[PDB]
Amino acid sequence: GGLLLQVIQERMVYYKGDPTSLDFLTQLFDIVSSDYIGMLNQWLLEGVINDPFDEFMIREKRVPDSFMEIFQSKSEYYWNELFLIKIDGLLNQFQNSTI
Amino acid sequence: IEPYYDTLQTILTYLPYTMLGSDSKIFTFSNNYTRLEIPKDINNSFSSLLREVFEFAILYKQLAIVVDRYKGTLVSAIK
Repeated sequence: GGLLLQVIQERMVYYKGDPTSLDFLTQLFDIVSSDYIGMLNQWLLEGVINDPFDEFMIREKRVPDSFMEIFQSKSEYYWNELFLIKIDGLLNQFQNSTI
Repeated sequence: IEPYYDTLQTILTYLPYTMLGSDSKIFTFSNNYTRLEIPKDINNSFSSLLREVFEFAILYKQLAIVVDRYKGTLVSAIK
């Protein structure tokens, strides 16, 4: 899934001094990451998660139908528990509690 | 002079393949590409001349080995 960015970044350490190889790897990383930037931009600009592949780090989860009436009354737990951060897919930039 | 002088244009046929650091029917590398054996049927003069020409082949082979070995292994940017 989102592990590709980690592989490219790990791969890019060895070719950090090679101009052509670094240019190609940087171009590939830039184009590949564009979807992730789209998800992040929509999340921070409109507060909407769009792509249903569960790729994005901010995991909004659906309430089960069996508990719909319960969660509607106690909206605090809906808005505090059913939004999570998927730690596996985070880059080192976001590996900070305050961010 | 042909009747009175015996030695193996045939050299130039197989020389390009040796110059590019590759094995040849009449020239064979050995000992991890550190020495090159000049065959029999190459009299003194031609062998002495080739010993100068083959300096490029062995040196280039060593450089190619280094380049292929350390292509993406070294971490330091300078190297």
